[PDB]
Amino acid sequence: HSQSLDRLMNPLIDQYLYYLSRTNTPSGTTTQSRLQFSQAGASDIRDQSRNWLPGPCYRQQRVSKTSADNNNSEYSWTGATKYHLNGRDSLVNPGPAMASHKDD
Amino acid sequence: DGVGNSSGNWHCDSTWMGDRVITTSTRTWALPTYNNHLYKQISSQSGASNDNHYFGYSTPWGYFDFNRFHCHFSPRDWQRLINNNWGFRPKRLNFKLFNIQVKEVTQNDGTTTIANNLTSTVQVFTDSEYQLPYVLGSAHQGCLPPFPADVFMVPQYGYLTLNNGSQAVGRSSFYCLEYFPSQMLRTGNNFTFSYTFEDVPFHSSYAHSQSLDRLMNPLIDQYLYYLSRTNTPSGTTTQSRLQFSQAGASDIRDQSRNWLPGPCYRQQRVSKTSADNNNSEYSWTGATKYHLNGRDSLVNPGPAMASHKDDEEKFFPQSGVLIFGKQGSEKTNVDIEKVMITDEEEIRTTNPVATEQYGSVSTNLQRGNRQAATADVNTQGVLPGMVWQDRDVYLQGPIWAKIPHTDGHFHPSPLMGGFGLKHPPPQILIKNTPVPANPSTTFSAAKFASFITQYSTGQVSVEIEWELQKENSKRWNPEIQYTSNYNKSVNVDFTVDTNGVYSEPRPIGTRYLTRNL
Amino acid sequence: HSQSLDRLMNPLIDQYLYYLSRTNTPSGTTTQSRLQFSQAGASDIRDQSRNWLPGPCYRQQRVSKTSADNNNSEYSWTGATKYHLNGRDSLVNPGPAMASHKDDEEKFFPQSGVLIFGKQGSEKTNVDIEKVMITDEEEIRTTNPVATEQYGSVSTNLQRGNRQAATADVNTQGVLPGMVWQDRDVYLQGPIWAKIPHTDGHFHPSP
Amino acid sequence: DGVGNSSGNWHCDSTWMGDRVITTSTRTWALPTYNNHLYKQISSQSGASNDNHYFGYSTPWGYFDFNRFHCHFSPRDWQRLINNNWGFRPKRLNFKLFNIQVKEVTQNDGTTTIANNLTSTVQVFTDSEYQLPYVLGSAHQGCLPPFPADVFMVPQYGYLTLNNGSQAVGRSSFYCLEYFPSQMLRTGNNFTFSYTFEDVPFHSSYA
Amino acid sequence: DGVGNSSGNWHCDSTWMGDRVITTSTRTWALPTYNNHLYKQISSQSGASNDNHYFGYSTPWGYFDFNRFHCHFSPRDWQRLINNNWGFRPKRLNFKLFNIQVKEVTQNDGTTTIANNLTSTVQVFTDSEYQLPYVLGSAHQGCLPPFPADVFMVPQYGYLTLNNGSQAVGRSSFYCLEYFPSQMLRTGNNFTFSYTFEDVPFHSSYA
Repeated sequence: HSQSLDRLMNPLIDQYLYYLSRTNTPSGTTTQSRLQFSQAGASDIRDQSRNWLPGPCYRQQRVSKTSADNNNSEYSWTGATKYHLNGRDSLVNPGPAMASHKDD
Repeated sequence: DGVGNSSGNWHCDSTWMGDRVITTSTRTWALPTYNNHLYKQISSQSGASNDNHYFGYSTPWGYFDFNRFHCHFSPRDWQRLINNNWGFRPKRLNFKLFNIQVKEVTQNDGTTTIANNLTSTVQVFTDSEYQLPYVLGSAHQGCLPPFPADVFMVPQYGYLTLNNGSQAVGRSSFYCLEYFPSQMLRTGNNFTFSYTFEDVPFHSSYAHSQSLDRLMNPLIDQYLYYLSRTNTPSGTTTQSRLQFSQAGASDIRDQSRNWLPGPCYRQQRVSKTSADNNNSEYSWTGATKYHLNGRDSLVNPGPAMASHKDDEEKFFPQSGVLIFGKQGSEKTNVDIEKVMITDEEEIRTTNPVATEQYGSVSTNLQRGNRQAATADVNTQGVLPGMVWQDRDVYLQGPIWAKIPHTDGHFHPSPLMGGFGLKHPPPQILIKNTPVPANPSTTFSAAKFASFITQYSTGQVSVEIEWELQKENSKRWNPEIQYTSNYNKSVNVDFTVDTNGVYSEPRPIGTRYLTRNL
Repeated sequence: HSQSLDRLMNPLIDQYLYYLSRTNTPSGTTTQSRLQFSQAGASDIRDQSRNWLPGPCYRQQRVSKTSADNNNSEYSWTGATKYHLNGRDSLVNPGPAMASHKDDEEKFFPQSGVLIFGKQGSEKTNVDIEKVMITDEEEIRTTNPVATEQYGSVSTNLQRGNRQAATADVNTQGVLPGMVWQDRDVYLQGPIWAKIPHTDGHFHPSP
Repeated sequence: DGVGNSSGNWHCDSTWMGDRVITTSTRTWALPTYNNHLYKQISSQSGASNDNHYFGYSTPWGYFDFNRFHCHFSPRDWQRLINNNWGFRPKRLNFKLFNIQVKEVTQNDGTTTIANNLTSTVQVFTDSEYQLPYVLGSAHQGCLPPFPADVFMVPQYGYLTLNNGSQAVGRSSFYCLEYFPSQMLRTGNNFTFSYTFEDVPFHSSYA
Repeated sequence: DGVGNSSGNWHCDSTWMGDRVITTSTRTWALPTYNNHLYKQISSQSGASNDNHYFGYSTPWGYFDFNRFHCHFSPRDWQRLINNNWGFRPKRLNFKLFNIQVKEVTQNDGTTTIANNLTSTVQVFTDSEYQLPYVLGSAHQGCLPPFPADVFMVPQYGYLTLNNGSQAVGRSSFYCLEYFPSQMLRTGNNFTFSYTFEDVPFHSSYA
């Protein structure tokens, strides 16, 4: 995909929907709670209204290819992601389709 | 197709003829020159959050959008829709552009002069094969106005692409829009296309008169047992004896049931009364958010959950509700009086409340010395046996959204409400053809940077046919319906004021009739 | 099912895929971290690559038929698995179709994850376990989780050279792609049908 | 239907052919922009009598009215009508709009300049199903002139609604007139409709 | 063929349908007056190298050239061409000129004013019998731009002839281009011709 799920809109146009942008306001020096609302554009891009949300997960432990970043312990079964079926534990391998890492 | 000959008429009507309603609109538009005829790489600034980095392109092209229900329905036509129908969906649309006038505008040192330019064209195409990025269905400004006498400005088309911060990726696609076949229109020429909506379900425009837990006969017991007691007072030692009971109307909370409520994803709870809210900055730290490629995006509005429970109407969630602005509301940091917070209280029957847990599950295995401990479920996926309602649609909310072309999707209803369409109504892109100024009398291989300043105007018609779903209730008592109040006021609702400014006072949802589960 | 979901392969042939089998190696006496990979056969059978994973769960408290193993407290509502709808709590009964117990452990029904039928001439309130007929979902141990145990475990942090890998067990698990499961058994004195509620959305409308 | 082509001729005549008379008129009109294209809530001022309180709306729309007898009869044609007939009534009418010229007017700091705008339209519809408030028949100014050489100004359309003083009632109806189908007319285009009067009695034109 | 009527549409596309690809481009051009409508003898200056002496003529005529591969192929269409084909060659072309606007420009002492001139023509011919000197195929600037949104300027036509230094030879041919039949085009008129490429070999697009 040449587009990510969160970046699926026109950056140039705002939305007509509001989101709760602030919770408190500095009324002098007491900082009372006043709910404030904003429309989201390209500047506040992380908090727009969206129609969809990402697929399911089932968290895995993270292992490095560089051997110095890995933890010096036996975690290949104790730190393993596993399911429990009729009283025995089976390694989830490879499991549901998730991304192996993020950017950079 | 001449200069002094009209190329189309004003069609702005709504006809109800049974199981169908056709809604026709007509608006006047104005299209300026965007980017001074240039394509420009746009991105976020270098000093910005990682969540807010973007990369994309702005085009000289404008686009027509009519993805709001007030673009096609008047408030009286919306009231006919919602008090008489258990459901509705779109069937087909018809689009027209006509009476196009390209005005040339000359700034000569004191006074703007505007003249006609009869031999100038306007390029129009539709992206009917879905090979441009689809920016519609993202709740943007610049649609057709709610009121037919208003003239609107055509918004500039732009798309985002892949980014690594504010930079580009090798998989980032650039799209030239003059690489499509477009129809060139002078005055006298017109544009028209038709579109057939795919088989979409009816939008459920009813509430439920029964909740999911109250779906049985109160008068008859069940033949099934449940574990009702764990210990018995055998003298004074209170030994453990498992005891079982049949559940009736007295023990109504613990009956055997076939179904269970739809999925949740908990939101923080915010009060409309400002004194009940917490005095801290929690609008991003206390926010419900998802994590995608290392950046956090606000879940807004998310999966369709109830905004509050009974007798507790002053609590919307935080970002689990469409928040519409009132007329004349500025874009940043407005108080709650300037906005119209919607409500999902009709789906309390099948959906969980957005600010509460799903339920509780056990976390250990109890023994003679270990006790039973339960943890509450704040995020609940999809189980077999779940039934739920989608988000309500509003008169100023979106109509459709494009389903993203992916390998997998579960229940492709748009989370902002509306009709999920694999093939939505196509993008209608529009652009003034560049008319250059006088070139130099010697040849220059450089491209033209000097153009005659001009804009276009004209009329636009959208005619959507909607399929209705009539109600067949055998309900005795009268139903809740959307009504106007008869109490006098300085201004009639959904009406211009003394300055000619049209305003919509409240969001009108579509769920007023009832239906049994 | 005569096969369980984890035992769905040829024991005689290895897989061509690797899995992370070891994390550290004894390089002398310092025990440095070196990631090591193996192919899984019948000897390391718990950690093969699999195409599917078990159906959804929603954990129940575990109750014994033998009255001496149960906890001496009132947990029939406080330790109960329940959902919360319009501000009131309703008992999840029997809920999604899960196995009532695992192997060699038949004296444990869950708590309210099982249809409990009454014997003939049983009064309606507060009867002992001899007056009722507790059913059993032991045939769906092949694809469904046990109702009284966790689904599995997922990581909760990102381990580093000084942070270790910690896992939290999954007690409530929704629906993932790749799930397969069986529905609840029907009984001679159980219901035949139910009406699906007229709503906008429903997933897998089995009662 | 072109720029330099007339879309209608001057018909201003009266023909007496027995038990019928057909009266044809033609006038030149001028339509300005009303309310600067706005709908405006109008009402009485707060300091006013209770008899004089009103509530309504002004529209950008103009309206044509010909509800005066001098619009159709000359004084010599009226004299033929009244000295020879015991009664008269209308039977049918025919309406036309034609030779429409949209003039653009520019105020540049010293002098009004007026130019043609050839590609500009004018929206015309008839409310033939009587679902707008009917403001004709209230003896208002702005009809066709008695004399055919006079140029008249098209009056602004406005209606009153229910009021409680100068305020509004919940039953007050607002009418958008761009919510009707209208015919858009450039230069070259024309408008026409016909109408048949219902069976009305003869007006008793005798003593 | 009128003033307010388009004489052609924007075709800028590429269709791949087997052993053929059709590449269509559309550009906007601007043609000024060249030499102030004059034919001029041009030559090298008298102080110049012998290698650099030339003799020829400049014309008032502009010329259209599309003898660059980016005039017809986008970079994505060029990438489809080169990673999938051992060879390619042209078969036929189709040329169009349309939507022609002759703007009159008046310098009055402070400000350039530009107006339409509706009754003014533009002379277009093709030299399809190869009896003018062929200046294309010499890698000159002024072709169609690589990018479809760019507006280009039509280059001035000129040819060289025989010289003896900066002077002329008796065999030097002068060519008047108003001695050809040309098509005169106002606004509303358009120009079109077709051409069939001769049997040329495939360009070897392999290593």
